[PDB]
Amino acid sequence: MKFIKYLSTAHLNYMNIAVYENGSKIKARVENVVNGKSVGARDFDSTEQLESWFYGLPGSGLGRIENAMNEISRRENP
Amino acid sequence: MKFIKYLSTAHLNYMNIAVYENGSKIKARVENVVNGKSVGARDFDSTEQLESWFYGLPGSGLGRIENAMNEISRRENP
Amino acid sequence: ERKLDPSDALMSAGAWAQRDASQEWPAVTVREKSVRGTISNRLKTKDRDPAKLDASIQSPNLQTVDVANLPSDADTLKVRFTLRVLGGAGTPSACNDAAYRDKLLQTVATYVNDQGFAELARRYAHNLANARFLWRNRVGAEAVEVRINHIRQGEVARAWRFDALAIGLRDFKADAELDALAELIASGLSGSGHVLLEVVAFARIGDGQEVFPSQELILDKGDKKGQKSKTLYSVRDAAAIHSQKIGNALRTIDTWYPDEDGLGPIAVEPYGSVTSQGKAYRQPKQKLDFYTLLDNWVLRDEAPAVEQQHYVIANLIRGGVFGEAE
Amino acid sequence: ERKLDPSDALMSAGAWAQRDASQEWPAVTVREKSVRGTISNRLKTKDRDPAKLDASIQSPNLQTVDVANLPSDADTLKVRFTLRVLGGAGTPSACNDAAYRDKLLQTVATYVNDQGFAELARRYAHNLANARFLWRNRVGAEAVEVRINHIRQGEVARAWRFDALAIGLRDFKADAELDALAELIASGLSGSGHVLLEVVAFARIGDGQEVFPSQELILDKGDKKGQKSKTLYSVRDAAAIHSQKIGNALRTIDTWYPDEDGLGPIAVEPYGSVTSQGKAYRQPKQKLDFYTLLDNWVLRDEAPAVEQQHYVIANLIRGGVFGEAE
RNA sequence: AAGAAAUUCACGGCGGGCUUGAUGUCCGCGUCUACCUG
Repeated sequence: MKFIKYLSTAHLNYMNIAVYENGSKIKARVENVVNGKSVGARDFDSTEQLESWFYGLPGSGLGRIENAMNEISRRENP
Repeated sequence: MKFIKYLSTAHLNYMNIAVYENGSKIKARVENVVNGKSVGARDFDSTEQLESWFYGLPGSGLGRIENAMNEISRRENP
Repeated sequence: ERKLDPSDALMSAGAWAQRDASQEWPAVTVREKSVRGTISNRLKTKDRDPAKLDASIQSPNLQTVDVANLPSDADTLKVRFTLRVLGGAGTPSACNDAAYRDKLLQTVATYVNDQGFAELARRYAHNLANARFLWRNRVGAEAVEVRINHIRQGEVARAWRFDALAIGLRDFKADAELDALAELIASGLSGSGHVLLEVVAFARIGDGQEVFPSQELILDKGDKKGQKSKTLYSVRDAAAIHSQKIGNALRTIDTWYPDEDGLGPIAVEPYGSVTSQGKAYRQPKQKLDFYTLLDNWVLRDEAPAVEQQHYVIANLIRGGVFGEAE
Repeated sequence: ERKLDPSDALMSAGAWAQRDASQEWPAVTVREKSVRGTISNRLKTKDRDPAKLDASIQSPNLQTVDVANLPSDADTLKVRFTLRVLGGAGTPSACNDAAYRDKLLQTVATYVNDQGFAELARRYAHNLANARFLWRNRVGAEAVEVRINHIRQGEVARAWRFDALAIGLRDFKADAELDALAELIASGLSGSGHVLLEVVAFARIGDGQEVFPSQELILDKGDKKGQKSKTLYSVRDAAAIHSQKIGNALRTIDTWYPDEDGLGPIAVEPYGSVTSQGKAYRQPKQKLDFYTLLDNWVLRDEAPAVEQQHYVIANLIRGGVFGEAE
């Protein structure tokens, strides 16, 4: 639903962050790129926050994708 | 905060033990003498213990400062 | 139409080897074969504190016992031999081909453009004075970085070899060449004709360099330091790790590239003052400056960002093509 | 009737070993037995800022301090020996049999079909030019991936052994062979007659390869990097782990397969430009492209999806059978 | 008071970076006494 770009060269698990927009919020549905079954997402404000807390996570380079993936998969927001 | 003397001729790392007193306990904040950023401290009883376990660490001379520094920097007490 | 690449990356053509410092005596200059390497020693220091205080908030009992004491650490300082006057720097910089043929092509149309621009700036602008920048500001031995300071005579011997045999054998005296302006030298035009035969894909070229600073006896050096990130706690003694090859003293290739990446006085501010290292954003690491800032238009990342649309840089192209050579 | 398999999977026939780089001198080329391996060294870098910055929302004082500072890090760059000119890559690629006999058979009727298609495309289309793709675009040493760039002469010695004895002993010069078009070579037809004797199940074949790039002295390499996933926090120093065998430098078999999986210029777009790695979805990892997209019909996952029903691909079968060889 | 279970098929990590700069470790010191390699 109103799909946009990824976060920077998945994979490393066949898992991806796969940010895509909603009409008001933006969902960050951590998912595969094969058959399609995701793990837990998180809904929040626009891309301007998405790059902000995405850059606000530790590690360098690919570890930001991975620590972002573990950070979203233990979600609070249903 | 209520600063007292060192432990015996830092450095060897630009790092110091830099014992200084609190109103009840005494903090041993292992730190630089330049800009100021420390590594982990340890809070315990008075100077009478500080020289006791400080002399209770192995090595001779400067190695007591160094092994005391590694002993405080892997701290238990926050 | 014809947007920029999403992820472009170019191979470092005009590559660079490591240096193995090794010490010699003059009139034994020619026989640098059994010349022994220079082991990184371990001096063991003690000092005072020349680093100033932080001026926000203090307690005055700190700084007196701060200054009075001894920061006695060990420092691995590489030192020359006892009875050796000369020096050594053995580096085969080999120049790769393909000045703008990429390594990643996130859009093939941009790759056809950039191959068109190597076709223009390699067809129209001949690389005579280009490689005269990569030679006349790297034969004047900025190769030897801090050890250039007050040499008697720092002689560079850029031998060049097909094979075990070596034909191009050019010899120099790098104290007769400045570091601010490239002056007209015939043999420097031969070597720049040879890097002309390198970057424009004519021959296998690896320039075995043997630089001989003839400074003095047991004096210090400027070998490339390592780091102390999460190793100043297990050892907690050393503070300057002069990096090593197998039993010798390195100059890391990272430092060794702005020996030869120091090309362009084509910056915004200076005229004949500063000849910095030709980089994207032209930033020198010393001065904490940003020559060619974002608000100016002498960026590498505005040279195809304007040239890939509008084809006009006009001879500041060289500081936007040499940003792509390395 | 005769639907596709619910879960099919094929063994990587035409397998591939690891490489152990080890350095040599020419005219000591033949005696590569005691040739020492090349340990992954550890350089230590100080950074710069060549990366472009964002265009959404900024403040122009950030690049003063950022472009000022040094985000310095350690990089484990594998570097050659001091006085060694040659190189080394010892890989026994052994070719398995059974070009389309599966490893999983979620429907046996589809397995009888696919064995019928190896019967057709192995009976009708002879594997002469097929293994001429797996040799004439892998003897021209795409084996050596990034270290192929500007060799003096990268010599490949594909020895072949029954046993401790070795009979098929073919020698080459891989700079005389292109990487865009396979040209007519007699000994390349011998080696492709030998992989003819491999994929069509005739003999035990393990090709001990010994590639000798004769580039230069202490220059860098292109060894296969490891990763820094959840290891850039405990150590937090290295940023490029050149992977190791026991005391040497790998080339991971993962990179080593598209040395030889680079088969087909049978893609949608190019003619004589790009000879990519013959894969399902034909995706190269460099360019972030999808040659043979879903909307085109040059997929591997449309080659039995059409051939298992209608038997017509007509010599694009090779980029739909070599997708099943590996 | 558990007893049996083909987890496997294959898989380009590369791309490029100046670590640097500067330093008093010194000061004293009884190893110690004897003894069948048969």
